Amino acid sequence: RIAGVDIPRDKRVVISLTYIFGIGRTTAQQVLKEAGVSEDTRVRDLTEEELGKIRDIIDKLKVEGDLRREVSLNIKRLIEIGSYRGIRHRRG
Amino acid sequence: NRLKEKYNKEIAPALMTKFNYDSVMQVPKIEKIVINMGVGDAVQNAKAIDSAVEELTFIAGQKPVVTRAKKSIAGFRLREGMPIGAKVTLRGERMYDFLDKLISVSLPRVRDFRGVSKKSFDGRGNYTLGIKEQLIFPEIDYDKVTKVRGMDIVIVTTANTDEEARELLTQVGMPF
Amino acid sequence: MKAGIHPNFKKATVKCACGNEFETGSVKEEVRVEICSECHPFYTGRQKFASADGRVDRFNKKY
Amino acid sequence: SLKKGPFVDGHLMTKIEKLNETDKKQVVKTWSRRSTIFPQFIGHTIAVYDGRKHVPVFISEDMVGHKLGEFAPTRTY
RNA sequence: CUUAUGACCUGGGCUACACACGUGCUACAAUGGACAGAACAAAGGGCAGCGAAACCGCGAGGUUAAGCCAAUCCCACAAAUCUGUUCUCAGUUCGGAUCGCAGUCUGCAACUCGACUGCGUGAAGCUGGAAUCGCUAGUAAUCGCGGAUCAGCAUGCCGCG
Repeated sequence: RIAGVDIPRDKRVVISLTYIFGIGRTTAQQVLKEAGVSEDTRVRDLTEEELGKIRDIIDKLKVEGDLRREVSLNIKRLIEIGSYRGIRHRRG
Repeated sequence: NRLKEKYNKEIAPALMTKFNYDSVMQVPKIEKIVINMGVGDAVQNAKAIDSAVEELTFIAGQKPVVTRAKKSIAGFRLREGMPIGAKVTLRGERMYDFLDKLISVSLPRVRDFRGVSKKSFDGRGNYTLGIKEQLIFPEIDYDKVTKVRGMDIVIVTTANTDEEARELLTQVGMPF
Repeated sequence: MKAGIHPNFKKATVKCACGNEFETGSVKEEVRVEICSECHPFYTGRQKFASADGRVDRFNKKY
Repeated sequence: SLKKGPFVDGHLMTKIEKLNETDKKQVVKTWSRRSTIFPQFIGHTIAVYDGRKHVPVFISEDMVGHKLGEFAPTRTY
């Protein structure tokens, strides 16, 4: 898929894109505005042009693949450095 | 083809000259690739045995075997002769096509693929995996995919040492 | 090869969104793909985006 | 503090400057848990008064983004 | 009791929870969720205080500053509600708690220790056991508004519609 994760085919593009971690409401709407799709369309009914548009937009922007690692790195850092905040994190 | 000529013309001569073998066919060769499914979850889902059998036929036309328990176990609620997992042996153009498909789609399709395990060399010269996702490459029909458990793949080579097997795999394109 | 126990193998042209074409004997007559080997950044050597974002923190002393 | 600048106590900053002008040396005791960690704090094994004792803590690079109280617990159990 | 059961100061605790129970708020959705347009308020406060208007910023808010010791000016464009677009019965376009990051109000400093905003997720939860509570008219239910305590802190209090 666009971000390597399947999206609902029977839903609007706006909310279909939200199922990707890191890409929420504002990010999805901004990507749709950049792509020029009007935000009212089915994802099962699209063409290669606007598909590749969103694909390259996502590849240029941040993705779950990077966020999953960045958040984990930050968490491990703030846990290892002491950081009573990090202590609470480890405690859960 | 697209792999046999590449091998015979780049991997064999280069590796032979690199390792200073005393004969032409002394170069290590990939004998076969065995794919296994491992599951005894069939105990709780008798139809689970059907799963990964229709998927394996699409992954490779070679129909898998319904391997059966060679020994019973109470901890797993097992009895000798009950079906557990599936087996497939690719030898010939099938293994070449499987390697091509894998390298071209499966590894690049994985979301978080980076620096595959270096550990999973046998010591002996074989290389061993358990893909944990059942929808790695396109022939698995994401829509029809219901269960998510991937496949064991076992690469077997005539290499006498792990070092030469590593070199062969890297020259073939294994992104270590 | 047994008779009829296996599906018919067919040569197909594996396609990619970036334009790379690969050929492999597959059940499907054609296979559409989005990320091929070269398309995946790991195969592109040191990826630009990753090599650019992989820098360590500097305490954010810009301000 | 958002744009007024980072935060630190004057006496603690003067102590750290005196200790860093020549070479990092023995612990710098202080009761200023409020102070925020700066790059200058690196290498100095500062001590924090948790209420009944001083806990010496070696401030590494990544500590700049936290306060001394984050490393000076107070409650007991 | 008294060179201490009195007094000064830094920090901590008063805010810890395998727990149980009173009171209140939010939820489990189609009388609904999100977006576009529109109307009506009643009471109270303002001098180191209240602060129009303009600009900046998605935002909480920041800068210049009019006016007001007040039936003048401001706080302060009430929301429910209505007319439309849209989704569709699902742990969901329900709920936003816990949560990571980035910021805003204040203040020497929100780290033990406020609130608020954006980002990305999102569970518990789909009506809840004995039993129990308030309510006879502008009452019940329910939607907003202002003040006390206050540098900065309200689901509680006082009242108003």
